[PDB]
Amino acid sequence: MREIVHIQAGQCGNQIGAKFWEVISDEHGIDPTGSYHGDSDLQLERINVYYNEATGNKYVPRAILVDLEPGTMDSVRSGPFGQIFRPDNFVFGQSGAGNNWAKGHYTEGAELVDSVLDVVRKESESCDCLQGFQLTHSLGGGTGSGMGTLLISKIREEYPDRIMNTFSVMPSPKVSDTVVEPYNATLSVHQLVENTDETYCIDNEALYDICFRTLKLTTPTYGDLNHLVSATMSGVTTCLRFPGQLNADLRKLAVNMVPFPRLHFFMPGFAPLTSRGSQQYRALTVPELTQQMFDSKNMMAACDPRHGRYLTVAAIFRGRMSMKEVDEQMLNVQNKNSSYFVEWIPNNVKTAVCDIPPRGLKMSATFIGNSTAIQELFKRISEQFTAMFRRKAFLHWYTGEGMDEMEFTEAESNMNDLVSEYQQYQDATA
Amino acid sequence: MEVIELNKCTSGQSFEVILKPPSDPSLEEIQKKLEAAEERRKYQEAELLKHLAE
Amino acid sequence: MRECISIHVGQAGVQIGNACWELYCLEHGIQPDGQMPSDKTIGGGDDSFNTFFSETGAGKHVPRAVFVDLEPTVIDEVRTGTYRQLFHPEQLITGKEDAANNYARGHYTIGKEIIDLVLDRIRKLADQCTGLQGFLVFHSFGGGTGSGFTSLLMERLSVDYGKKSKLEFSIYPAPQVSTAVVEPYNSILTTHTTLEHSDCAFMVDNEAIYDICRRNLDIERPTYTNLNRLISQIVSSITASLRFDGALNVDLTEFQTNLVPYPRIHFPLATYAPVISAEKAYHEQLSVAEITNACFEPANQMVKCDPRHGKYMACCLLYRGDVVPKDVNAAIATIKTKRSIQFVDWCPTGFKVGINYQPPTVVPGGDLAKVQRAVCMLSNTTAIAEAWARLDHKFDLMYAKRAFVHWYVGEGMEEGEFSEAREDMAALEKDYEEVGV
Amino acid sequence: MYTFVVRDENSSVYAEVSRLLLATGQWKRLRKDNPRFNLMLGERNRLPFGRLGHEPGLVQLVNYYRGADKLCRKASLVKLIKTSPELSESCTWFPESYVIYPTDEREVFLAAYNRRREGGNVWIAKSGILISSEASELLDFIDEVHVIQKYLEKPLLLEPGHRKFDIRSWVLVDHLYNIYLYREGVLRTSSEPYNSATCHLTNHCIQKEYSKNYGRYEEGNEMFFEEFNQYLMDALNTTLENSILLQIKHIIRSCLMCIEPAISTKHLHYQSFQLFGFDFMVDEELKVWLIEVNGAPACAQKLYAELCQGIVDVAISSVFPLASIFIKLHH
Ligand SMILES: CC[C@H](C)[C@@H]([C@@H](CC(=O)N1CCC[C@H]1[C@H](OC)[C@@H](C)C(=O)N[C@H](C)[C@@H](O)c1ccccc1)OC)N(C)C(=O)[C@@H](NC(=O)[C@@H](NC)C(C)C)C(C)C
Ligand SMILES: Nc1nc2c(ncn2[C@@H]2O[C@H](COP(=O)(O)OP(=O)(O)OP(=O)(O)O)[C@@H](O)[C@H]2O)c(=O)[nH]1
Ligand SMILES: Nc1ncnc2c1ncn2[C@@H]1O[C@H](COP(=O)(O)OP(=O)(O)CP(=O)(O)O)[C@@H](O)[C@H]1O
Ligand SMILES: Nc1nc2c(ncn2[C@@H]2O[C@H](COP(=O)(O)OP(=O)(O)O)[C@@H](O)[C@H]2O)c(=O)[nH]1
Ligand SMILES: [Ca+2]
Ligand SMILES: [Mg+2]
Ligand SMILES: [Mg+2]
Ligand SMILES: [Mg+2]
Repeated sequence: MREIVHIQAGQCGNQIGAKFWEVISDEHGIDPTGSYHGDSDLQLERINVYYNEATGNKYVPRAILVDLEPGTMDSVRSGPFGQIFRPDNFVFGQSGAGNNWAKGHYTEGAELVDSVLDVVRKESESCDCLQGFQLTHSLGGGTGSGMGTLLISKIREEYPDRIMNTFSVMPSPKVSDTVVEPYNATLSVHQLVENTDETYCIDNEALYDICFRTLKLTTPTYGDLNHLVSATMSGVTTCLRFPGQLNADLRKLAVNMVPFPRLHFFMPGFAPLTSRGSQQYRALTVPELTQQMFDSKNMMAACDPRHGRYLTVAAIFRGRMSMKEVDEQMLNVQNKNSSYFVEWIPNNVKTAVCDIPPRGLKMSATFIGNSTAIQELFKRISEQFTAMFRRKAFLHWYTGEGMDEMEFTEAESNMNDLVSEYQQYQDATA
Repeated sequence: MEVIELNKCTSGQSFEVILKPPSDPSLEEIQKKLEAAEERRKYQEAELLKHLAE
Repeated sequence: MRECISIHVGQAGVQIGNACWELYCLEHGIQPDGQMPSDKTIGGGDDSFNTFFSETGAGKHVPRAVFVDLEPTVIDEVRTGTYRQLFHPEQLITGKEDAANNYARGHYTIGKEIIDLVLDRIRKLADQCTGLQGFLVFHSFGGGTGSGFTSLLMERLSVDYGKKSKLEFSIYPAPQVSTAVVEPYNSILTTHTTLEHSDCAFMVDNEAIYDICRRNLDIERPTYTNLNRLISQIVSSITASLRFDGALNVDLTEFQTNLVPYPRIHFPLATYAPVISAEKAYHEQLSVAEITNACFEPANQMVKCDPRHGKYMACCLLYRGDVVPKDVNAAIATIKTKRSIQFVDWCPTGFKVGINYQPPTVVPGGDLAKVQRAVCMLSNTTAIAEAWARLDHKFDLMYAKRAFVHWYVGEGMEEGEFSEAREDMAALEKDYEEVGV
Repeated sequence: MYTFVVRDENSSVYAEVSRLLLATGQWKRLRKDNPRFNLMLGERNRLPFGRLGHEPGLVQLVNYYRGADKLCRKASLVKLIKTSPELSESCTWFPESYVIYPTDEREVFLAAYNRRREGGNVWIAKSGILISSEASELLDFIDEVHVIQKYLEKPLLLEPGHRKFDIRSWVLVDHLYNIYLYREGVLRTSSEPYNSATCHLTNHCIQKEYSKNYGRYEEGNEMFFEEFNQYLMDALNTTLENSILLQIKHIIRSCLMCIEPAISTKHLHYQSFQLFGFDFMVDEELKVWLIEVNGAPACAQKLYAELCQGIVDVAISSVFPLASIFIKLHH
């Protein structure tokens, strides 16, 4: 009974957050009404990590839904799994954040944040032994990015010894034409470097390219993008949710994955890559899972892992398979590409196997990499940031909310420092 | 090969065979260490909360 | 009769403890019930098996054991398991959140909050002893609780029970089953702090056990359950002399006397044979000569190393089953001509031998076959320092970059403790090389 | 793809083996401290044998035998021959030898030295070397650990030139403890007439430095087996195989079989091979004497290509198959 409290903020945050709860509710045999109807005891053994129990043996997600406008949450409450959420855990404003980090962090979000913290507190108080928090949000908008990071900082102040974990969706001009997203994202990364323990870098650039190139979807939708995100979120939380040895709680994961406190940005990967309703009939072999899960084309961050080195890796295999073959194949990846794993962290790849496959697959594998190649992502954002900032373009939207240019300069400098620190360990020898 | 000190009982026996001859810290100190570490944690937390207050 | 208290710490310590106490019950004829029909003395005894079991008025035989874990899942399985009636609740101690594979969290942060409780619970077992001779402590090197809390407990036992011997059974980390990248850090940290408080420590490398299970039990991918059943057989071999009538290693002090001439060099190598698959349809029973010769094969050691390239300080042979001294001596004579066995100059070249006529007991439905004779060799050889060299090198690689060090400093540990522990290990390696080369 | 690391940069033999391995395309060379290797070409000293064979999913092979130094150090070899019943105090192919410490077998050496004078008593002190009949002088030289060995007063002398030589044989011992004697040996010759009273040391360096006649009879004072066999036939009516090689093979086998229980990696978690250079003197009567064993030999220039290829074929590819120049000394 090591509870996690889940928060989802802004449009993107609530969209992928709601999909996460649909996907893992089905895995745990919980229906849209909160009733359990599964066939395995494995489903319920750690159900309390993400669910509260009610009377009638109802299971309620330990989830808080936040937004500065009502639209997406109205959508969620009218979705399939809308009823499953605790009605008092819907916390929303009317003003919106207008894709503006300053509105989310300093003005509009500040008016709403105490209400949110009140709900967070009610959930935390109910916990036998709270582990920490997970937040879903995008970095490119205003609410998830600005108010999301505001929340992270306030939660850290009230719960300074708990783990803070985020699923953070990075903007890409391949998916959004909103010009200020690199500003919002850079301001947010500055916050994440300081205040989270673990951040999964979910890159819309990678998501779009997987859909277009690999899944051959000529007009990718957010539904298609979020299908990849919810598969990934299911895979990377598997060790938290089912009986197991490795990375079985947020703190043990962090101690295995984070060798230096600022370098806590992870590149997730998944195999097999599927589109919604592709419904494929051949299971992958263990060698296939292993090859594909490490492939650049299967990464959810648009970074070439061959351009960097792995500091640490977690791999999670799901389904009925030979654990002997899993061990053999995992050893083969490392022994065949040993130069890509830093030699000064011995045995830095850990493997978990869970018997329960995700819905629709017999076999799957999820990859979590702490790779120095993630610098490519931050460099991409930094270049977009500087192209505008050198001319102070669009800054009036932010200074109108009380921000000074100095705050932008500090955020930029901190992210460029982060990039340089990755490069440092990339070039480091034993 | 010399056998010595053969001891027997209903449960078993034992013997020795020679092939060749030859040729602190107080309770107080512990408590202090645990408290010094606790104070360092508390100091580091205090610095964090100060930073968050700024 | 002098009592021994077993203390099981962290997941590895607890689960190995489960396996051992199950085996002890089978060997002594004690039911999960806690009842022992063969014990004709009701409510109290002076017998050798009373070293490990106390008695209730109703004739329940209760392990002189404490289980400690900072998290409740594993000890919860003992509580609700087969042998739930065996232990009383005050023997099973749990916390709410664990040490997260962090020595500093186990030793400083959480250990501070639970050490006095554990000691009070140990004190209660000690109060039921007429002649407590000391402690047997089971733990991993790699876990945060196994490493960090154990070393705190060992320091405090030296204070509260200064006269009493302390033996360890320690699980040395192996990547094939390990769950943390920082296990080398935890290993060096706990060895440094425990070294002065332990009189004799039996290290078991999970790698060695893992491979024995693969090679000899034909287990494709060994589980902790497979590993622990094999370990419990080795542990039972070693503690048999405390639990049965005999004249060798009859109390804890004799382990140090017989195996440990130099106090810091207190890590004897265990080697065990034969390990045979219960699934093997046809099996030829191995002679005294064959199982004794097997004791000098690295493939059968609890730690893989090469004793041909070190020196011996002591050697004990512990037989179970159909064995007589004449056959042991013939086997030894032969082995000495064939094998590289060099003792240090200041030690006699020889073996202490114990024979218990009851063949090893195996758990019904386990992996091991019943054999008519088995042997555990305990040798203090300088070759076991290969394991310290391996561990120290991994430590050096990470520590040079200060990788993961902030997790320890964040729990209030000073960075200087890393280098102090590492210096101690450097000196230890130096001690071995002086004795052995 | 197989992987290897290189930890002795000063090795001419394994530089070539390394070059050969890469040329196969099926071997990749890792950074020296990457632990995920199949093959280690190790350092000459304090090779970390204790770290080998603990890598899941890798078969690991190293180009040295732990413990082979007992054969390959002067003092250890002496002690090894005296105290091994397989070799024994009575062993007829190794010159009388004693271990002496400066500032120990000193007494024993004198005990038999006094025997020698009443009633040929030349000896040699090895660590710079000193040949002398004065025992007293030799002991002084040592003082300011050595072996004192009976100096072969009656060497076989090559003609024309009246010059002494020594024979180097290359021996490869694989992971199965198969003993392979390389077909080709070399005679390291003195280019000076042997003077009973530069000309006593067949050392290649010494000849080049101190000999006016370096290179006149043969290229770089090296005579190879084909020529030497022809010389033996013409001058002595016999062959290299019969007069000398039979003894050489006997000695190599005796030494390595002696040490086998101590250094064999047959049931070990890592495997070893090693290349040895055995050095022999032969006397007037065509009796062969062992001088020493080298644990890290170089090779003769024109034999590098063949020998190193042989190492890859026999010692490496035997363990790591890809996708004879040796005589097997059968036990
Ligand atoms: C590549 C950028 C996104 C992904 C696509 C997508 C938006 C979408 O999926 N949208 C707009 C909310 C509605 C949603 C989809 O309908 C189209 C529904 C079916 C859906 O996927 N709904 C999912 C299941 C739902 O959970 C959901 C998720 C997020 C938001 C709302 C609702 O429509 C093709 N967009 C803007 C586009 O393709 C637009 N093109 C561009 O913006 C181009 N630049 C002009 C580039 C960036 C591609 C065209 C519409 C002009
Ligand atoms: N042989 C054996 N080894 C084990 C077992 N359980 C864990 N280990 C090993 O112990 C090390 C991990 O330490 P654990 O004992 O699980 O950790 P813990 O002491 O519970 O410490 P925290 O969980 O960090 O509080 C790894 O090397 C594991 O391979 C077991 O049942 N048997
Ligand atoms: N007992 C002996 N009788 C006669 N000559 C001897 C001898 N011992 C050594 N020599 C001569 O001395 C030379 C060098 O001796 P030695 O082999 O001990 O030196 P070394 O080992 O340093 C060179 P390498 O390693 O290449 O053989 C030999 O070539 C041999 O001719
Ligand atoms: N992958 C994904 N990205 C989204 C989704 N909705 C919005 N985004 C992205 O999020 C960024 C805009 O932030 P958004 O969450 O809409 O703003 P907020 O409501 O102010 O937090 C842009 O980069 C969008 O491309 C979604 O459902 N899935
Ligand atoms: Ca009794
Ligand atoms: Mg939007
Ligand atoms: Mg634990
Ligand atoms: Mg030499």
